[PDB]
Amino acid sequence: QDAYVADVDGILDVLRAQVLERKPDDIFQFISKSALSLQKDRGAESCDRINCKVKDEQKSRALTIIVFGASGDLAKKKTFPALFDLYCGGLLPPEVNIIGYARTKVDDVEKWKHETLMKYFSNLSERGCHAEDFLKHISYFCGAYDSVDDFKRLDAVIREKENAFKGPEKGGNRLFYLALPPSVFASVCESIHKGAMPQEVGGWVRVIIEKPFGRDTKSSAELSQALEPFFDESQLYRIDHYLGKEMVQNIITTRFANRIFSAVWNASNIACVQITFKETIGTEGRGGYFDNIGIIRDVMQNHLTQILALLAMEKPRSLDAECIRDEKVSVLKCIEPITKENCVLGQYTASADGSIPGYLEDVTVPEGSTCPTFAVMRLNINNDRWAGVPFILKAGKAVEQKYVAIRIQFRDEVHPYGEATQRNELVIRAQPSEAMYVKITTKVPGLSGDLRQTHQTELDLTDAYESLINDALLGNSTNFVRKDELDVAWRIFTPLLHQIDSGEIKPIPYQAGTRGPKEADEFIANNGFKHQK
Amino acid sequence: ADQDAYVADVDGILDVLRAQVLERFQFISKSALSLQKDRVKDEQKSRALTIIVFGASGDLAKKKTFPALFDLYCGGLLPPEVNIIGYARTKVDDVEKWKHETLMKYFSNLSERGCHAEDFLKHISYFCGAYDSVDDFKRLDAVIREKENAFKGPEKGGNRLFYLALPPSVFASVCESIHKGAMPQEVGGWVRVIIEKPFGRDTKSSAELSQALEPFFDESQLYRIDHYLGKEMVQNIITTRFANRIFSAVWNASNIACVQITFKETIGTEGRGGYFDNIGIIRDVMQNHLTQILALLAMEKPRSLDAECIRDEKVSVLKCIEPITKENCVLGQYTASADGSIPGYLEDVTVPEGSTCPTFAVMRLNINNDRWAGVPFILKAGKAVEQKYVAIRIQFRDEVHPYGEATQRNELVIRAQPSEAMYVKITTKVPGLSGDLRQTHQTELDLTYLPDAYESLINDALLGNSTNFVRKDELDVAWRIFTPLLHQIDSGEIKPIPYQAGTRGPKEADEFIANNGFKHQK
Ligand SMILES: O=P(O)(O)OC[C@H]1O[C@@H](O)[C@H](O)[C@@H](O)[C@@H]1O
Repeated sequence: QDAYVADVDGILDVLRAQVLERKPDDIFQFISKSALSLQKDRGAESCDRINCKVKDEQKSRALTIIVFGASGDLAKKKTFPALFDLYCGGLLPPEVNIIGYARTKVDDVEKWKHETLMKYFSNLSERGCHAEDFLKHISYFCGAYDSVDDFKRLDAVIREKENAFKGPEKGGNRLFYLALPPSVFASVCESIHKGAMPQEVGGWVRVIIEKPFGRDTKSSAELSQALEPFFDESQLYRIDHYLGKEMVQNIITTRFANRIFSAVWNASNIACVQITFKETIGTEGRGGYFDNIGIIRDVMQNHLTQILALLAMEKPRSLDAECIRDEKVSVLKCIEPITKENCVLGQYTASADGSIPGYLEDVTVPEGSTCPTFAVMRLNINNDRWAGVPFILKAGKAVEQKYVAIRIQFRDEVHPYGEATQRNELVIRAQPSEAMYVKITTKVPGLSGDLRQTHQTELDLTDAYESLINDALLGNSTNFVRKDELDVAWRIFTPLLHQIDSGEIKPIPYQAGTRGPKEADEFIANNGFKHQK
Repeated sequence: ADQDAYVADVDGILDVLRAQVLERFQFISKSALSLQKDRVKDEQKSRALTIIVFGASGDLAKKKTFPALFDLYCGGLLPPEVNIIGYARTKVDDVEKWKHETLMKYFSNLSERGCHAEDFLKHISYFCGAYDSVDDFKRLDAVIREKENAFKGPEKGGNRLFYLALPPSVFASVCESIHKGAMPQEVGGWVRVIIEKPFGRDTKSSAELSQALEPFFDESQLYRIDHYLGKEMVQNIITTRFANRIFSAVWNASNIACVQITFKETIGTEGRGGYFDNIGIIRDVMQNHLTQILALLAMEKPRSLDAECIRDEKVSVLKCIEPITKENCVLGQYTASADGSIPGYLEDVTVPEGSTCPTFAVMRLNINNDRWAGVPFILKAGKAVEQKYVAIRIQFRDEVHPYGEATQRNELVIRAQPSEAMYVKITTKVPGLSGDLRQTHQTELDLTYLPDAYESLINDALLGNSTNFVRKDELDVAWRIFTPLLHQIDSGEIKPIPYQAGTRGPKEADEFIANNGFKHQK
């Protein structure tokens, strides 16, 4: 009896959240349709069948997935659970070999997999009863990241499994995951180049790189130069959290598969472009790690710029991965480096109710830090398509809501309807929930009147990490940052980053839970952005 | 009044019960138990208002005109002292009974509106006269002037709205009779005349009739009604097209590849083939309604939101059309359905033997102006087809690069009946696996969110806007598009293709549509 009340109460709060994000102006009809979407979301789940949707090419050669730092935090929370989810869906070959590689000694190996790895398997994956069947593919290798001799032994271990493959293709494909700090990558790749390359008889090698790719142009070019003598770009897969989201991948399709959007994607129709990233959480007591990164290096240099490239890129000659990336780097060469006056920075303080402590109230943050936890800036693309178009990138910690979306405003509708209408908007939201809607003006369906009584109406339309790993198995480099793409990305931000490190610009304080500095919203308004709400 | 208050309710209840019972009693018992559980601007009140419905004894007035007037009062859109006068040819010595047994019978939703029905009929009076007697219109004017002077308001006089629910052969006499006997008082008041039935059958026939009414009423007083010009989605065409930059920038020949305006009905002529045989499907709906839609689609941006500014642009684009010719038209005539439920058109006894009247017609129009040059506009209408469907389908040119056969052409659909809908068909990638991104699917982008069209038309007439009313110049330019073709049809140069009822029509129709820039992918 006591258990009944919790479920009905837990459901309505989810129902309340949905009717507040979609904002349907016919209140009654939406809740009925939205409610039926989540009824099948929790129920109707069984553990009877595992349909492997793998291509005939994937089962031809043995596959080996090596996760370096398997005892680490990133491997246990995200890397291994995603491999489990991929396996649950039947996306791994039946004879996949997974090897955990770490420095740490582990006795009672099976206890560790069940007590450490299985512990972080998610409740949403808990409807999997074949977890024991999945762990059968996992083995543990204790070695150092600097020993070519250990890699020769690892190679003997992988070769044992590779030669035991019951398929036509010989050799074996090897996907290496570096769930490690960036200071180790050059050492592991040198060691992998000398000790654990794929067999000469057949098999490719691919390396996934996770942690930040430097902190400036020089740091990244030094790091990219360390790996060039070992791996080309068809082998290096620089991963990104957002590129795997379906709505971000769909931007290429919504823009270029449709003439309606194609014809207005220029300066002659587009008036203001905004790419916003909002989080409710602060630094959560680990502000010391963030003090050396800043909000710009964290999410604006890599993720938001990755988004901005997909919006402004020219038409690729084809849908091939590197053809798409070429246009991605080419538009990133049409940008001007961000300047000091085109940037407004912020740093969050304690909340009004005191629930969220300030950034400087953290003991791990150095005293007198000018590290930004908020930044809004305008970029300029100098080409025939985007000349004069404002591109606003915004990122902020401990703000009024967690919200990640694109909001494009089209050119002001030149007076056939006057003030009765406003600017058209195209919205692409990826977080908290996927949604893509267009805001246009229609007449109010009550009476004809003067036809000046109109209303703004929206035209709605409804895991990332694991899909990206699969693209790596599938060899889809479309959603991975390229070397030239990374260096030209860095050249946009480094002059400003150097000015930030020398103290030329300092963040404006703002209480947690607000939108941020008052000057930021003014700066956005001063750069072609207007709203009527 | 301890007896009249009981009797008035008892009379109001039973008169509602009679209207509803159409089938072969026990229903009156069920309805009583259902009814047992059932528990304006200052300018509008400045002058008296008088609504005259000519031809009240006709089918159109009793079924459609007066029931719609009831809805205007239910919505609270009529002034509290409005005076409605029913004018008809036949004398009926059933003064109060006729209002309850004939007019109320066709009122809708009598299970909630039967308590304001008695207050509505109190505004209705009946005048029996001839449509040709200046003396009678003098007597009618003397009845109206008494109520006008009995108005408790600052402004004197009164406004008079005349409705001609009559065949067109009676219009010239009634407008002449109004001009000599029942014009508004010299102290104040406007006059407006609503005209419904077809305005001739060609350019000349329409021209003779338009010349007949000019010596009696100008264009600010003549409100030529059109059923669809008041439709919510058709009225919305002007807003969605110009209030939004997204649509404005693609509304030309550079982005648009084919436009289709389709009107589909499942019923045949329903044993009334004799009346339709002399009209044809082109004059019935294609010359007036579909072209009224077509005018709103191809009009340029009006200089303002003023009514005549919009109608000027409505006329200006209809003058850029070339008259439809014989090779750009496929006609059809329906035969008995495959299920036998719908008898053939020639199976009607009221239809002449060997008749070539079209029950189906698709034709292409060419608009020669900068915005639409080369854009095919297909107008299609058909009786006794696979479904009742009335919509606009604009197909844009798909840029193949860089998606090729993985994408198709974007579509804009605006449906007004049977159900309101405005959606865009685009291709997005399938939200499954990333794969090659060539795995896409065509997804439609639907629009999310008193009512009836006829009622709104009357109000716009009461408000005096005239945006949604056919203009004199607009009518002449509309006919000159269709008249050369109708003459070739009336001379037998083109003959309809037989097709069984329930199908899409003749197979040659779909070929003609396919041969003019329109593609399907299913
Ligand atoms: O005018 P019709 O074709 O007889 O049908 C009723 C129509 O009347 C209109 O005025 C209504 O808005 C529509 O709901 C409907 O399409």
